[PDB]
Amino acid sequence: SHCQKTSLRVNFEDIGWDSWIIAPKEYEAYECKGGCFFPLADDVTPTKHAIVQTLVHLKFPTKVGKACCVPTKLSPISVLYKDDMGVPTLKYHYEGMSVAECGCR
Amino acid sequence: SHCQKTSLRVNFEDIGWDSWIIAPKEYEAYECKGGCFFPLADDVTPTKHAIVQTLVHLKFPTKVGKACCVPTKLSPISVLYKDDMGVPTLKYHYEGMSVAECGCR
Amino acid sequence: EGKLVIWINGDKGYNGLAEVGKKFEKDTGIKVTVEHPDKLEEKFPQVAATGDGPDIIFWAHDRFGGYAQSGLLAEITPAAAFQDKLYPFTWDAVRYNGKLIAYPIAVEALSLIYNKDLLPNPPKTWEEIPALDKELKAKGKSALMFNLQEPYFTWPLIAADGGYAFKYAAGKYDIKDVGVDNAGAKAGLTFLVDLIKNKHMNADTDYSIAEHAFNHGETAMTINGPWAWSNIDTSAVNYGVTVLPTFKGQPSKPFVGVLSAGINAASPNKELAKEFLENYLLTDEGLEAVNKDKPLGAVALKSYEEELVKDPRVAATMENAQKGEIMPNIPQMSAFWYAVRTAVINAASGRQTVDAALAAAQTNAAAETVHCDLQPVGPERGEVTYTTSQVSKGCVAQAPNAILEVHVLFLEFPTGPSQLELTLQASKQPREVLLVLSVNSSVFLHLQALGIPLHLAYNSSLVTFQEPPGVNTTELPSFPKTQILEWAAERGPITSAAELNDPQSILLRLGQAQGSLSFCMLEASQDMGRTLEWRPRTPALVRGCHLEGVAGHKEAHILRVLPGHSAGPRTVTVKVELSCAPGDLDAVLILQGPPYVSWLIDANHNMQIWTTGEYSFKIFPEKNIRGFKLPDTPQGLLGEARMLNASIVASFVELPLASIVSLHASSC
Amino acid sequence: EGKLVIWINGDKGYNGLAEVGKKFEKDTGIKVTVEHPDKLEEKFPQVAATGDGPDIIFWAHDRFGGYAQSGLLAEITPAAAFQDKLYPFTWDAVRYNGKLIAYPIAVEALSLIYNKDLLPNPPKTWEEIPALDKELKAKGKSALMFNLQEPYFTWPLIAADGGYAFKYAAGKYDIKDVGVDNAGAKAGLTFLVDLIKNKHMNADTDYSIAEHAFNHGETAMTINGPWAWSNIDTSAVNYGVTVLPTFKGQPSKPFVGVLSAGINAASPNKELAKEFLENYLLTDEGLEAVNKDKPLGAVALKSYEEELVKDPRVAATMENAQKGEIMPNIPQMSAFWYAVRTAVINAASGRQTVDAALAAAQTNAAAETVHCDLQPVGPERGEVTYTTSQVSKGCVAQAPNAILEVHVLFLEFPTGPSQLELTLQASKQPREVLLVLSVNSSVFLHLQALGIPLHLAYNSSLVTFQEPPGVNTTELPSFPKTQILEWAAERGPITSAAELNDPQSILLRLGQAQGSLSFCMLEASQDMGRTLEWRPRTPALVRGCHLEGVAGHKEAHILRVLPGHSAGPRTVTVKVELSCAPGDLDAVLILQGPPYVSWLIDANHNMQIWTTGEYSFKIFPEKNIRGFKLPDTPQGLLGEARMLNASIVASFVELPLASIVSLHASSC
Ligand SMILES: OC[C@H]1O[C@H](O[C@H]2[C@H](O)[C@@H](O)[C@@H](O)O[C@@H]2CO)[C@H](O)[C@@H](O)[C@@H]1O
Ligand SMILES: OC[C@H]1O[C@H](O[C@H]2[C@H](O)[C@@H](O)[C@@H](O)O[C@@H]2CO)[C@H](O)[C@@H](O)[C@@H]1O
Ligand SMILES: *[C@@H]1O[C@H](CO)[C@@H](O)[C@H](O)[C@H]1NC(C)=O
Ligand SMILES: *[C@@H]1O[C@H](CO)[C@@H](O)[C@H](O)[C@H]1NC(C)=O
Ligand SMILES: *[C@@H]1O[C@H](CO)[C@@H](O)[C@H](O)[C@H]1NC(C)=O
Ligand SMILES: *[C@@H]1O[C@H](CO)[C@@H](O)[C@H](O)[C@H]1NC(C)=O
Repeated sequence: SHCQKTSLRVNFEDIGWDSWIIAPKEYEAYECKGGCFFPLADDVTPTKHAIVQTLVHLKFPTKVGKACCVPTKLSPISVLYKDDMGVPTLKYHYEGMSVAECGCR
Repeated sequence: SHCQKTSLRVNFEDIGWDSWIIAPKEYEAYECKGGCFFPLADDVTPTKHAIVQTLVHLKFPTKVGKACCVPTKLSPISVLYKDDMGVPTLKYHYEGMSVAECGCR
Repeated sequence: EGKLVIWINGDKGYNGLAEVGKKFEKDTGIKVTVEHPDKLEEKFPQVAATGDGPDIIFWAHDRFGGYAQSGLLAEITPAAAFQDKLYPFTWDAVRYNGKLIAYPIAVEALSLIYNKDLLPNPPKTWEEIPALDKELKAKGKSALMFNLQEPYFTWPLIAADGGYAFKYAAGKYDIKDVGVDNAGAKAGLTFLVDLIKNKHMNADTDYSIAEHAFNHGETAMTINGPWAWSNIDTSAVNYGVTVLPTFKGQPSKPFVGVLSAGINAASPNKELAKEFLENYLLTDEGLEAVNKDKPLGAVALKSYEEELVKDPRVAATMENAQKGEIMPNIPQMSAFWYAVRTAVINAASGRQTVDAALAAAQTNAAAETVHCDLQPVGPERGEVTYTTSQVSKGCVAQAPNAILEVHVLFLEFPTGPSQLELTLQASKQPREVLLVLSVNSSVFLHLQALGIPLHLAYNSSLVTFQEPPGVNTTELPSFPKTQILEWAAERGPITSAAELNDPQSILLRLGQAQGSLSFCMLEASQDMGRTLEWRPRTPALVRGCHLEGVAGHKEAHILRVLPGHSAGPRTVTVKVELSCAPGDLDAVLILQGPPYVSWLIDANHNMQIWTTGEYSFKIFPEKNIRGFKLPDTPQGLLGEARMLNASIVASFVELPLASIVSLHASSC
Repeated sequence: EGKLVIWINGDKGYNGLAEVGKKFEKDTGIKVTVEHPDKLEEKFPQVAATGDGPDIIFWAHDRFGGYAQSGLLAEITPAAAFQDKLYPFTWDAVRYNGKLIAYPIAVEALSLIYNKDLLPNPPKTWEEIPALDKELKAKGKSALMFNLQEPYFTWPLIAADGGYAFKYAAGKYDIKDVGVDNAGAKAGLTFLVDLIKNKHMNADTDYSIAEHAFNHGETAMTINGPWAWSNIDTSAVNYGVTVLPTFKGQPSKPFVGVLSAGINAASPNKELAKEFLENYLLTDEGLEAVNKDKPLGAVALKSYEEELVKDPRVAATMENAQKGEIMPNIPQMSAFWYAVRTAVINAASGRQTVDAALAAAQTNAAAETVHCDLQPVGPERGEVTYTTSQVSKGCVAQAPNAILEVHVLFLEFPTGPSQLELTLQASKQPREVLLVLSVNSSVFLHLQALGIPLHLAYNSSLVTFQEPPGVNTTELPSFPKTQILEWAAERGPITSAAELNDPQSILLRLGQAQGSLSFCMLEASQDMGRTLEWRPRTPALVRGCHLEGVAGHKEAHILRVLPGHSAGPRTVTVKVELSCAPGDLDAVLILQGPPYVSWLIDANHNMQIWTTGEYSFKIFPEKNIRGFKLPDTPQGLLGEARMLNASIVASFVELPLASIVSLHASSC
């Protein structure tokens, strides 16, 4: 269960964002799934704090938690924002919406 | 259980790093502890992919996982590395060893 | 060589003006075309905002304010000596916000022109006209007849008893203080409605009707300016011109106009225009010619006026003028006039009451106040290119059973050798074609005709081909444009024709005749449809401004498509490229167009959107988005930009129905 | 004014040289101090690497190679004319790796000096000496006596039968091919050990013993160079100088030395040194003076040699020389000599066998080959400052019951007005103090004496105080340094004294007398302990090099503390500042010092560490770290840098026992 990027289709209405996100309806929001267990893979490029915490956890699983599989880099998406004043604010790169790479931190 | 930085004292011998880390013996390696549950706090500055995934999880807790509390910024520490050839390689800023800030990703 | 297109009302001495243009032509070799379109004051702004327009316009000062307000008129910079050659208050009439916009030509004021034979003693007051009309109706005539369709002929009474357009004080006009609903106005207009109600006048009387009536002796009186005097002189009427009657013991206060000449900011011949106007038009001999054609009343030139005052008719015009009020030049004048007109018509025809029509006129008169002064924007600051189907003049027709189809194209470019890309697209299937082209400047042409049995007609000396054909060519005769059309028709039916100004590229599609029209008749601002699609060389002059009292830095780029002459719903493509734009830039795009225009957008950064109809993008192209109702006027759109918390209007442009548009920006 | 310190062996004509220094003084006003320390060839490198050293050194060429190899000798640039004034092969003796390093002065070759009265017929072969010794022992004398402690006097035999130091070929020496363990060498040395075993010579005979023996007629023969001839001339001995005997029918091959003069690279008077050496020393009259004091044998000057050859003694020196082999100048010569010496001693005293001593000599001779040529590094490339307790000359003593304590300081700076910061620290508690200072250049002084009943003695004309005191001051008399010491002692006991060269700051602590020493006796490189701590103006000349055959770019900074004269374990502080250093820089620090030196490091970037003893840092200061055994020689440390995959040696410096050191780097 090595940390890796997996698919996650999102709908803005289900999350209550359809009000100030008019466009699109759904988009790909890849998640980071899998376990962080040493030895950690070269592609994950785990931070050494993650390695450490994983080993301490292996030593004290009840006192210290594992390293977590999370996004390490995000990408933008073109969306149509809505201001309180009521203007159709198009953001051509509304950053931090989709995952580009995953890692253990 | 909002995501936050907590203490974590590490010993290099316990993790098997005492061989190529001669200095120090133990150091502070703050971990990121707490749950990521919406609404997400201003200080966490959660990424919108985290917000989304948290809401999808709230909708499908069995099909989608929660957002994770992890380090968003790391700091260096001065350590004494040991090369295979056998030289005392001092790294004055051996980066990515201690947590500076925590967040939900 | 060069050219000077001019607009002037058809009731003025445009022939004498044309003669002055002949002298100017012989001297400078710069041909002068004087024209008199219908409603040229309302037409000019629309075309001038597209780059196409007359080099010079002639009209009363009341409109120039609006025109230049949209940055449509170049600033006049006459030497102080020359300024001394004319009267100051005229310059004041053409001066707006500190800039001299036009050349004051003449002074116009309505006068009472009565038939001495029918009415040796014209009335001194309005209140006695009914009685007179009764008597003359016992003699088989009528007392008075004047244009009731234009409010300019009715204002003298309205203002006679205290009516006024915009309360003036402290060197400036108060637009929110209107005097149309006051007592005097309601009194005057009530009197008029009483004249019509008592059948002393017909509500449908217009200029031509009144002029015919008085000139033929059917009515004993009429109200008109100096220009009409010539037409009376041709008539057997022995006429006298005198002051207007008094209403409620007060003199009638007409709106004094100032016939002025404004230079189109989009004209490349600005220098030559200055030449003609100053050195030829405002000399003794020029005003002599024009006044010979049609009387100008009191001219703005001191010398020639000194000679014209001796005409008692001009003297009367000056009495009525002194008694009246000069027209404000502010832009709101347009709206004001519109409102007043509606009021007068609806009150004379019986549609509305005096109190109702004039209350509504008090609300409608003042409106759409200005939010900024539009100024031309340099190319390096902003740049626009586009492909449109509209043409200065155009017609499209069908030719059943015609073995040969004719296509005519009138092209006009600045005084220099130009380059042009022309491509004729073959139709689906053997018909042979004839192409007659005319040009006013040298041109290097790239002709592309594939699989077309084509024949040519042109200037062998002015046109130079990159790929010249040898046979089936014809030397174009030296005829006027109309005679060129007839001459071309003598070989075959004309399926399409268009007059383009400084085209960069031209695409002409054969067999794409739209609808069912058998004769080609040139119509201004005609929609060529699928027949023709051309890219002009020079676009509409870019414009912008700064919105005062608006915090922050927010750029506003505005695009407004002009009316499209009855076509199906179209999709307008729009490309935007903001060069040297900060990473996080707060800008907005305002796309205004007819209800039948959907927008298709393509940009590279984050910005606001504000459109009519519906709009779509390249990203997620389907799922169109409903638009909103946007203001129709330029100042309305600017005001909406202010509502959008926009502090700067980086770009402002107005185009006709065009398929594709591209905008590049600067100012870093 | 200026100064020239010179070193030369005590057995040479240093008095005549001093006279040449007197002429040079009168002419140029530049005083010349000629000195003859013990083992000056082994002492010079150690001091010169610290900035303190004689302006000029005199020694055989065999050592100059090593010296300059550590970048300790400036390059000689004599005009081609002057080079023509001397013989080429001498220049070849001083030329190493293409650079002329020293001025060849004279040629030295051992000769057989026999007592004509005791031995009218000196033997032609070594094999007959035993018999002769028997006879002369029957007469109450001895046959031969010569220095056995230095291998220079025994090599002629060893090489006589084929022995050689380094196999030479193809213009270069092969260090890995040594001829000490070959047959001829073992034969010769065996013969010597047989002479000593048969009591024909005493293994403990040294230079002084042999010279006394022959000069007093106790022995009939001795082996010595031209210098000894003067001492024989004073003696009643009637002596003859002739060729050396033949061993196994082959002539004895002595190692021919070339007395040369090298210029200390750390000397600021390089120009003046060139002046003295060339224009005064290598003229007819100069070599005349020195040769008058002590014979130089065959001089390198062609003219004066042309006059000296007529001396049959010089002629003999030239025969023995031609029969021998010029010494290699390579650095390894030092190690070679050391090894050979150990061998000879251990074989003569009976400690080791011939085969064993000479095998061990074959392994020890060649060693610590060079890894690069050290060159001076400019200040802008590297900079060093430090605070040390060592001094050129120094003594510390205690003064029981002394009412007044005396402190003497000898200061010397380049030819210019300097600035100095002097601070005397009061001791815990009424004793009055006397400070005698001497200077060879003008000085602006910042004296700080708080709560000290102090008296002064100095040059009123050379010293200028920032805060001058009026009373209790004394004018310093014009005496030699020793007479200054005695004169100062005539007022009170001297508790401490030191000779500093170009000091920047000086701290003198009273009552810090170390150990129990009642008399102050100047000792070279003395450790002042807690008494004195001074910051020199000029540091040791920075040095570096490029290690060939090493891939990548890895900087190596080396620091080597010199021997410390018997003190307790000390902590040396080290600060590093690498300016314009890339983000990820691969550098290394090499800290070499005595076993009693712990290191305390302080740097700002990531680098390697390599030290002796133990080392600590500011971060996690406790928990000291055991060091490693590092090479002791400079070339050893450079070789260790090569082992560390270092391609460049950015810095190289050698200092004495110093508390604090700071290094700044450049070369971006
Ligand atoms: O009636 C509206 C009209 O009034 C004025 O037009 C006058 C013009 O001033 C005269 O020179 C002459 O042409 O008669 C016109 C009325 O028919 C205003 O100048 C114009 O703006 C306005 O539309
Ligand atoms: O004996 C070792 C010694 O040999 C040579 O020293 C000679 C020197 O060349 C002579 O000029 C004279 O001073 O006698 C010396 C021996 O006592 C080498 O020059 C020297 O390097 C080496 O240590
Ligand atoms: C052609 O007509 C245009 C439009 O009025 C004018 O600007 C230009 O100067 C004319 N050129 C020539 C050569 O007549
Ligand atoms: C262009 O055509 C006109 C009309 O045929 C002709 O009069 C004129 O001379 C032509 N141009 C030149 C340069 O001749
Ligand atoms: C002082 O002695 C030093 C050391 O030899 C020398 O460099 C300097 O030139 C001398 N200065 C004077 C003024 O004698
Ligand atoms: C410095 O002291 C010496 C010795 O007392 C003296 O001869 C010399 O003249 C002094 N300096 C000057 C500039 O007089």
